[PDB]
Amino acid sequence: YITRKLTMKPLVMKRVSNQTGKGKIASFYALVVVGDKNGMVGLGEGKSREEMSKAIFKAHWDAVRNLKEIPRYENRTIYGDIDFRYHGVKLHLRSAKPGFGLRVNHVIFEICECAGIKDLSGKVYKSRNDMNIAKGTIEAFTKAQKTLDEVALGRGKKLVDVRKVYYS
Amino acid sequence: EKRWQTVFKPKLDSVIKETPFLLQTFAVLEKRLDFALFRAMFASSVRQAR
Amino acid sequence: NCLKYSTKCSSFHDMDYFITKFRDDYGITPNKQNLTTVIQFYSRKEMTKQAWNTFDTMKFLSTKHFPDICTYNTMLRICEKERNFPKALDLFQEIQDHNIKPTTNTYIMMARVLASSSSNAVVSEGKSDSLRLLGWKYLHELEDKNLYRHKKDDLNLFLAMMALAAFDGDIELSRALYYLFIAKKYKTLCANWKGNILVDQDTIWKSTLMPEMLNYLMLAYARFDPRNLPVLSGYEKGIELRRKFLREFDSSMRLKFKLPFLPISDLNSEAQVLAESNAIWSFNMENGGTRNTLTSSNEAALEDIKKYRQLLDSFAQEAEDFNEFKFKVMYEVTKMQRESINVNVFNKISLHTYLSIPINLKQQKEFLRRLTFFTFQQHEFEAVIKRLYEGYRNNLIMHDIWYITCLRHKIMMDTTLYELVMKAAIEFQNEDLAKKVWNDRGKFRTTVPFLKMDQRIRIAKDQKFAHLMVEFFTKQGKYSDAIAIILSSKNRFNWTYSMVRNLHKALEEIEDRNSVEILLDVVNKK
Amino acid sequence: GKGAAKYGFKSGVFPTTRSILKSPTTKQTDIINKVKSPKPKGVLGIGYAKGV
Amino acid sequence: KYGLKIPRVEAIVKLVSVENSWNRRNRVSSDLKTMDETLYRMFPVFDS
Amino acid sequence: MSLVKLANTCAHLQNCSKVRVALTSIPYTKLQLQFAYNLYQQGFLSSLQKGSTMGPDKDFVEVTPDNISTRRLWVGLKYRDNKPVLSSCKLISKPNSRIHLPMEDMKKLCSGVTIRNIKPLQPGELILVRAHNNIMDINEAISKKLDGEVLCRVK
Amino acid sequence: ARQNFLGLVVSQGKMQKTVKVRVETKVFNKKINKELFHRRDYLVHDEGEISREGDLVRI
RNA sequence: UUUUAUAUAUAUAUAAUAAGGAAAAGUAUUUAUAAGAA
Repeated sequence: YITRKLTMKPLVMKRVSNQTGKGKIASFYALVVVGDKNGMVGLGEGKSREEMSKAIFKAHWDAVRNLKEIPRYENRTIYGDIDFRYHGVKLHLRSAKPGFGLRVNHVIFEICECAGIKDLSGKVYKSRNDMNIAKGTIEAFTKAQKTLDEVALGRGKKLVDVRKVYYS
Repeated sequence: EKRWQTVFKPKLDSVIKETPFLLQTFAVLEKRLDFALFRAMFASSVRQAR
Repeated sequence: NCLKYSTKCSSFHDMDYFITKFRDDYGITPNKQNLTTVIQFYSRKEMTKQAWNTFDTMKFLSTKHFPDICTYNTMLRICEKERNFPKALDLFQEIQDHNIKPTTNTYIMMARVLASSSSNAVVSEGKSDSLRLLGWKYLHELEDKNLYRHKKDDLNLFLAMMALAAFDGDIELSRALYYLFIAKKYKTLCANWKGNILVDQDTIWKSTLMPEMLNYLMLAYARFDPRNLPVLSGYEKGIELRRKFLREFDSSMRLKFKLPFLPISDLNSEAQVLAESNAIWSFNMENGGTRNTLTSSNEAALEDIKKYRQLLDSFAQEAEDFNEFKFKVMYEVTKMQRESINVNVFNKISLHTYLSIPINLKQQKEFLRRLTFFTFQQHEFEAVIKRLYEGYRNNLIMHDIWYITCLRHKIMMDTTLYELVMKAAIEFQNEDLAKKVWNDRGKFRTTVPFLKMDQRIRIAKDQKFAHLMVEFFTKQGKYSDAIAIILSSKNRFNWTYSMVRNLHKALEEIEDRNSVEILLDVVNKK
Repeated sequence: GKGAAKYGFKSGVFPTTRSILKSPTTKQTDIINKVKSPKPKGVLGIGYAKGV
Repeated sequence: KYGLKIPRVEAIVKLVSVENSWNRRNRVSSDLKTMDETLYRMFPVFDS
Repeated sequence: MSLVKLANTCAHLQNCSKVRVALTSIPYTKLQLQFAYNLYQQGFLSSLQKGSTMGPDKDFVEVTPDNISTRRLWVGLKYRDNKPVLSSCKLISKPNSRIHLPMEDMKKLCSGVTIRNIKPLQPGELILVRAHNNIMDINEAISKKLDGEVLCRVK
Repeated sequence: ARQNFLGLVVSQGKMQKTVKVRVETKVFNKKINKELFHRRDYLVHDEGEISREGDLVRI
């Protein structure tokens, strides 16, 4: 299941130094996202001294471990707007009409492509770090999103009642 | 290219499997006469239809 | 006590008199118990909104007035009646939150609410199997602890189980439960009957046959799908419960009184299902065999024809006017039906389920035989009585006498039964049946039972029939006539997209942009 | 182009259509009733008060 | 009746009208018939 | 009718939800009472009770100017599946900038357009509008063709 | 009809047969998105000198 | 809780007593759309 269905895309690939007394030691950080495009996604991180390949390797395993189900509306978009603050990134994301593109920041684009979020429009305010953007994106996707079924049951209402009325 | 940009329609049209909404990116061209000839197999190319 | 009896007689005026009397002359306002009784009143009159308002006030006024587990059970009953399972679940969570202690009735009522909610995909929101499962889980949680029991709760528990058995199409469990209930009721009554068993056999069987069990069993029959798998099959507690009940039923059959259940654990074919449906229906109509009405002979036919000839031709002259002669015939036929067969098991509801069995099972012949044998059209009866009126006042006559005689076997065709036969026509795609039924409905509009009803109910039922006709012409592929029916009555009926979704889909398949546009304009002009 | 959206997406102005009768006709009773109705004076008033 | 769309049906009627006229005048040529028969056999045939 | 008191109530409900308190209290004013009733009818609040500052009322008490100062409305909060039903509560119409919308702009807001920099209605959301001193759901306000002031947004 | 405003008298007696009336109107400020009031002082004719500071009047 | 009973000085302390149980089948148009990089 895991290899054939999950798709891996590197999001961050960089060199971070830890200057020790003898000299500058340089290691490789990699941040990746694995998603089946069908409502399951996860993020992974890896750190390797000798070659980035090992960093991406451990990142792939870590992403596989943290693979989690993601709420989705019609299997194409978020249930409602998500306004989320994560360690200095402000993500404002909006659900969209069918056929709407992924008109978002690129990091969010790969995350949505991996997780099967077809439709979204969003803006990133305050800091624009890709690392924090990705972490906050997944967190706001899973914590900050509530399914209409769950909302209705928590309110003890039928889906017909909670569903919005059509106006024109 | 600067003509295709003007011709390009940012708003598309759509009337269990998944609808491939964004394959309709170039559906606007399908109503041009030369494209209609090529799709009707009345020419071996769009340039030949032209 | 005043409100208790007023509820039991369903007298709204008496409620107003007693409450106003106490408030005006005595300074007495309803407490928690009286307000719970008022909620039960509102539930009796099917006034759900007022019941919820009263419940809110009980919470609002004071902690003494605050609802307890009894009022919560009543509110769960209201949820059952409205098939509102999210509110029932939320309420159960409230009883847990407010630290109120559940009772046996709370679990049984929750199980019944879930069973009723799981009837259709529409009312169940597409979680029907899950809801039946959750009702079973609530019954298990009941089985865990002693709680507080009530003399009636046991009966309800059986019904609750049967509900979960009936809506899932589990014939074998429904049969087992029906047999066990009837057997225990019969043995308990016979063991505790003051008189001799033989003479009072009629009363014993009338007490034994609870129409609710029959209706639930016939619902279990109607929802038969051979490819279905019971929800109770999967679980270990569920499979153990199923095994225990089926073993008990088997042993009881292996070991007086007899029931016509076929000698098989399960019915695997539609034909056997029809056979058992006819068997149990006939047994109930006969009061368990005490009344020998359904069995017939040409001797009995001729003698009864002679007797009703004498009776009716004598009564014809005596009546002052044709209206009074109709009143006498009505009284005679009505009392005759009750003496003939038990009133309770024979009614619109059980008949609706019984006729619904073949429709789901897809046999036309059995459905039409049952409809003809157990139903009569009102206008036909009135015409027959007019014919016999002119005949006596001033083989067809033998036919009319036999008709008035066989009315003991029949119930009038109400709007709901006509709509059921329309559903049968849709399912079987019989144009002749559809034409016959919308002729008979048009005639029935003239007869006095239809005009007795209120105008809004008449218009709602006519809108339902128009929608059924639209569905029939849609499935037959005659789209133009469906659009014609919609267009002709656009003003008289409020047409919603929920009604015309089938038509809109089937028009869009062929891309009739003109017809789609006109239909959508009719619906959405608003 | 944006402002035209306010007017049905119409670019360009016709001259304002003139009135054949510049003042209300006698048969048009309602305007006469409003004109000869009691004039309101108060918080929302149209004329000088009695003693003013 | 035939599981087709209305606009396709109308196009079929118009094209068969043109085909009728051409057949009446025999404007169709042997090369055209050969191309028609060739192209007809390159595509799956619709079933009613 | 203070938007200040209503804002204080909104923040109080938010805080009470975040620390997971079952029962709390709010001022006993008709604006607060109508607010609590509309939240309760929509399933956000478990129950409403009358009471004093000390707690809910044991027996029924008449409301008079003598006891009005200490009267309180005790609202019970719902927590389902380890989450708060009344997750968040906001005021759209601040005391500074008050938003009185006509019916057409309420329809636009319910239909997804942003009017007067108000983020439009969301699926699981509730918006309350006060018209002629009666609080009501925005959908009902549109249903009754009532012009009104949009007050708040509870999600 | 003739323009009519509701105002508050501010200065009276400094002039002959003339008063100053503070008039308040409502206007939508798009920039701050607020229905805010605007003030202006009208020189108004007082004949009969029946005006005093602090009177609510219609001009 | 409420109602009464005894006792004591309309009230107080004690004892007993509690009316809220209902069962039924069938009955789309969702809209406006804001991306960042070095």
